[PDB]
Amino acid sequence: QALLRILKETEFKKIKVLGSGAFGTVYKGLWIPEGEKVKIPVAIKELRKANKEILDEAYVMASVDNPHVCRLLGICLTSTVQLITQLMPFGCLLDYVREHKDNIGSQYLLNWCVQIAKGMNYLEDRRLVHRDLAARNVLVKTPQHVKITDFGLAKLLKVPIKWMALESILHRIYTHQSDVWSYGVTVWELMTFGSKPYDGIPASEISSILEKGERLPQPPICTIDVYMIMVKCWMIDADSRPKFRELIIEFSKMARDPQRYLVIQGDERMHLPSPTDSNFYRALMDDDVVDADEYLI
Ligand SMILES: O=C(NCCO)C1=Cc2c(ncnc2Nc2ccc(Oc3cccc4sccc34)c(Cl)c2)NCC1
Repeated sequence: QALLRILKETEFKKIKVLGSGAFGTVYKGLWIPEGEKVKIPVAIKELRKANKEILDEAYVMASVDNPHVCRLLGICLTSTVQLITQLMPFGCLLDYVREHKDNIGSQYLLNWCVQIAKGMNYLEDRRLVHRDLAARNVLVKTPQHVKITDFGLAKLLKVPIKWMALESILHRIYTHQSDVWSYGVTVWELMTFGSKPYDGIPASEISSILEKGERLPQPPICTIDVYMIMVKCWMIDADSRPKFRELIIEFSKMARDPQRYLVIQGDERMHLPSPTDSNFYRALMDDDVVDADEYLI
């Protein structure tokens, strides 16, 4: 009945590798809670500080209950920290926009911006600073529903400089308003269909570029209205950046008339692959299995 489930190593199995990261390696697997006689598709992140402290922070992660934020289902502490969460079968949003560029309309892009802002506003209510918001850390539950993950790992434990607010880079200051800067960069990644920010420019030169007033360029599909939101997220004065509550309102307004705000050739006729069409979905999910959501009822 624990909010943060403590799992035995026998209660889960890593089936295949999904990918690596600075923080750890993520696997596709199965959660088989002892005696409960059910198999639940999970991702398991094995990370590269006393136990009670790891548990304390993880509890806040298991506490999050919002449709736009991944929830930590369980933890296993051995020689390693392993985190267990519901498997998101469509992958991360960065890979998703790169792969489906020719079939992503304005409605989808703006709705994802709303969803991410709603999840971040929830984290702010939870007093949980993300520290690593980026398109790679937003997962696709369905094409019409994305969720934020990988929040607070940075605390629990190579810095992602090109997503960081200038005050984080210069003074290790991390707040919800530095998360707003990272939100700006994440939105830029979506609107460019997954371009790499400041491509070519060495990480060591980023703080000077920002101090000189240089910023990521206007994406070609963006009207000035949308680009101005991004630019406000990157103001030097953190208190002057939009708040997540204001971003929800603004992108929600835009999402009601999406073609006024994003200019996409053939916007009218775009359609995304279903579960049974998706290569990525099929790759992961290929028997007698129960969705975490259905189990968690
Ligand atoms: O390919 C992938 N990533 C590898 C590198 O590319 C994908 C991974 C992928 C996934 N579904 C589900 N979680 C995933 N990752 C992931 C990400 C983070 C995790 O831990 C946390 C850390 C901090 C806060 C919180 S809150 C819930 C979990 C969690 C855990 Cl446990 C898995 N589906 C496929 C996409």
